[PDB]
Amino acid sequence: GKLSEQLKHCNGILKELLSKKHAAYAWPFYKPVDASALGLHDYHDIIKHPMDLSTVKRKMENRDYRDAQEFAADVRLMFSNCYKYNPPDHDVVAMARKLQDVFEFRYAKMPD
Ligand SMILES: CCNC(=O)c1cc(-c2cn(C)nn2)nc([C@@H](C)c2ccccc2)c1
Repeated sequence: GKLSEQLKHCNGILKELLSKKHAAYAWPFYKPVDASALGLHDYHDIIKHPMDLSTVKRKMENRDYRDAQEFAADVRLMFSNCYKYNPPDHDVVAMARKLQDVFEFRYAKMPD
């Protein structure tokens, strides 16, 4: 039941990250980065493993994640992609930092 319990905590975090409470800074992470639409023609040369909250949601719904660690690896991959691609002074990086702070502090309260 630990794995079930821990994955329910993960699902709770995911719902929070997608909630109106965090929408002001979470919105760039809702859907896959559309590189063409944003004119980011080097995005897929720099980012080899794209990740976003809609993909995390699909994987949770599909029971793709077997444990909390696998879930956290995708959420952190999403933030890492943002920190790798973008100049550190871009607004999206500040938004990533703020959403990661929400993630890390609640992920840390994982039930044992
Ligand atoms: C190298 C310069 N970067 C961009 O032009 C850029 C990158 C991203 C982005 C999204 N993710 C998940 N990673 N990167 N998003 C925007 C847009 C949507 C935007 C504009 C204003 C504030 C917040 C985001 C612009």
